[PDB]
Amino acid sequence: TRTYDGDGYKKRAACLCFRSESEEEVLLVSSSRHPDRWIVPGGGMEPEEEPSVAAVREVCEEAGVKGTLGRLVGIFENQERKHRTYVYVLIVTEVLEDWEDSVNIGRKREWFKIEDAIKVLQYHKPVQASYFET
Ligand SMILES: O=P(O)(O)O[C@@H]1[C@@H](OP(=O)(O)O)[C@@H](OP(=O)(O)O)[C@@H](OP(=O)(O)OP(=O)(O)O)[C@H](OP(=O)(O)O)[C@H]1OP(=O)(O)O
Ligand SMILES: [Cl-]
Ligand SMILES: [Cl-]
Ligand SMILES: [F-]
Ligand SMILES: [Mg+2]
Ligand SMILES: [Mg+2]
Ligand SMILES: [Mg+2]
Repeated sequence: TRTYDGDGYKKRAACLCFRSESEEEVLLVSSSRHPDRWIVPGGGMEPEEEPSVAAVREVCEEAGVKGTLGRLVGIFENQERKHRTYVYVLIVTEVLEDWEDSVNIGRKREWFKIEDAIKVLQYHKPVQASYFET
């Protein structure tokens, strides 16, 4: 069930999943519709779901990782697609081998240096590239 803010924007949550507290390498996942493209793992908030809870759940489902939830980086609008995403830091402490989206849709995951994550996100996901702006 998709949820919406009062202005009709779809409610989403995502994490920047870092390998360590140095926040130098981030985990991206493949697009479902276009597997040759990279995205930041995230998705729709459920009814009455706290954004931090949705972020952690979506990262588990799409990236198959768990870790220590850190700060809210910010709330990011995509005007073109009419969605609003809460973006958190997550420091990865558990990497699971057979996760929901790997089993169900063959979703891939890969570590990127921050500069390279920004580069691969720019063309199709410029708002996601902006999550790393600080
Ligand atoms: O079709 P796009 O390229 O506009 O993006 C797709 C994106 O596909 P992707 O970014 O993977 O190409 C999906 O993401 P996902 O299939 O990788 O999960 C994403 O879904 P979402 O991440 O908001 O939703 P859920 O993760 O499932 O909760 C949205 O799909 P949905 O809203 O039909 O569930 C999104 O569509 P819009 O909200 O219209 O932008
Ligand atoms: Cl790191
Ligand atoms: Cl986006
Ligand atoms: F999902
Ligand atoms: Mg999802
Ligand atoms: Mg998603
Ligand atoms: Mg979802």
